[PDB]
Amino acid sequence: LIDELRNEDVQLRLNSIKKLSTIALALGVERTRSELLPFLTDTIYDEDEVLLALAEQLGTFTTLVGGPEYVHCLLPPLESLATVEETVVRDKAVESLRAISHEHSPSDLEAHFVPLVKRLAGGDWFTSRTSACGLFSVCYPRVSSAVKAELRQYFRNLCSDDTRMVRRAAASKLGEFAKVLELDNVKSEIIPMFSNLASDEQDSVRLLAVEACVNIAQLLPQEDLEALVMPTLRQAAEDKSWRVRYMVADKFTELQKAVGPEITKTDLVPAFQNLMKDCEAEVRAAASHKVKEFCENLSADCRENVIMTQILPCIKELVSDANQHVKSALASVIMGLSPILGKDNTIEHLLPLFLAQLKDECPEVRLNIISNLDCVNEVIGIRQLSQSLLPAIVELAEDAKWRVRLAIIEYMPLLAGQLGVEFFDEKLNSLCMAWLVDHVYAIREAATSNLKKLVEKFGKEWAHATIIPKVLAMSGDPNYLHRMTTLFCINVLSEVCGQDITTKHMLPTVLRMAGDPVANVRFNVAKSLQKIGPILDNSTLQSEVKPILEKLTQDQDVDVKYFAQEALTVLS
Repeated sequence: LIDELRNEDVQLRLNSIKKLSTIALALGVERTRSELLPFLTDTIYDEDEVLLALAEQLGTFTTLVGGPEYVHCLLPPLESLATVEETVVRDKAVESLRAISHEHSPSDLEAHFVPLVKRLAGGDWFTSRTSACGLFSVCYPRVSSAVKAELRQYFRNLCSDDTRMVRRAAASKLGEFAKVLELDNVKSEIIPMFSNLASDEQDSVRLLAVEACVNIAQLLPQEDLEALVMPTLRQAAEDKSWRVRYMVADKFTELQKAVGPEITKTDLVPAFQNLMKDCEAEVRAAASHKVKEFCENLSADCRENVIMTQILPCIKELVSDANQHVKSALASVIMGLSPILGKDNTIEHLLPLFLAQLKDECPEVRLNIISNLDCVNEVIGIRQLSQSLLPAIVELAEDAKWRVRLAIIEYMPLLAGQLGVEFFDEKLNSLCMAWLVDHVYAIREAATSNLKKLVEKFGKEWAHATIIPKVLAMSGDPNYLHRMTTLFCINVLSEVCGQDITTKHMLPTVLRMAGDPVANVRFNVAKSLQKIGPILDNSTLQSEVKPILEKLTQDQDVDVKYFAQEALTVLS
């Protein structure tokens, strides 16, 4: 057990440490801290696999050390693991340090845990003091006034580090640190440091001043925002670095909720427009993702106007955007605007945009319209809207690129369900049957599964009268791969079609195919009988199934007669 530690075998060290919690159960819970932990301090240099396991383990060791009275001796090993120069084992040690901090009595905090934070924050290498930034949150609420005071100046120092990595780290935890301060220490300490990081030299730092900007916004009262936050947020949305502007757009709906319904109108609306018009496509994409969600969260009164007057004219220009990734990003959500703008406005203003997007070159655009028809269906009739859907459904189905075809096959059962039960027959029946003759297996395999879904949505009488005829007819296809497809179809169809239709129509065509010249088909005839065997009555099996299966076992091909008698496994 102890020998599994100092192994050279990589797997044996994992099952030794990932099972470390039960060695402390066996070894004295008193002995654990006097023997075990000393060894787990200054011997551990291994794979970043086992080190991620150790940090993980020490997070729960809180009880097995003797409870809160002896937590402070889980610190030396975790202090070492917050030094290792890996950005996964480090912030896993920070995980476990944050966890067991709550287990420290306020006196024990000041005695051990603060001193740790202090040392890590004064570390020579940056790795140390980047881990330190995470520890101020869990520390600060419970310690003394003097220690609070010290902890604040220690954070101010991390915020103005020499290295960008640290003041990146400091800005990323600036939100959580302000949440635990006092209202007018936020005004005095945080705001300046928030302002200072927001206009940092490196855009890698300024980046994190946006989701930090959100936090500082939620803590303040509305009055203060215009004074303290807004100037900073404004300079950000207009940052020269496009990555910073991306973050403003990425965190937009949550910036909206933070500044409340008032500044949303005044400042955010003009800013959103400016984002939807950004020179970098990444940003326009990001902003487009937030349209239905941002329009949703406008104040119940001044919204229906602002959407129509401020949001809409931008959208129109985005629909013609010279970037597929934008066009499609918008297309994904654009339709959720209907259960907000009502019936009348959708037909006048939203509808021509759907039809424009529907006749769009990019497949993934007009694909996204299809994925979200239920949005519009419940307030607008999918009636004359349908006329424009066909030319798009066909082009998606007949597209040279195969990943495109797999995509519309996916949406097909749901798309028939919201269209015409009958409409399907005239217009779409052709298209689904054509996917069974396809050069890609992935398409045929999807297309067969597709019609077993379609039976669900139309019942067995429909299948009997629309599909099964055309399906079976394929038994007479010159190429054996289409014949083979017929058997595969018969498998998935037999289950949803009952007994009478499977016995009287489907089974006949299966049995005939047993004399197929292509060996490859004959065995799939046997293998096919297995799956349809049970859904027959015990007489038809003895009648016409048993004699054919026996014939196939006397076949010249090795693998034919294999699957053949292996079917008589469910016979005799």
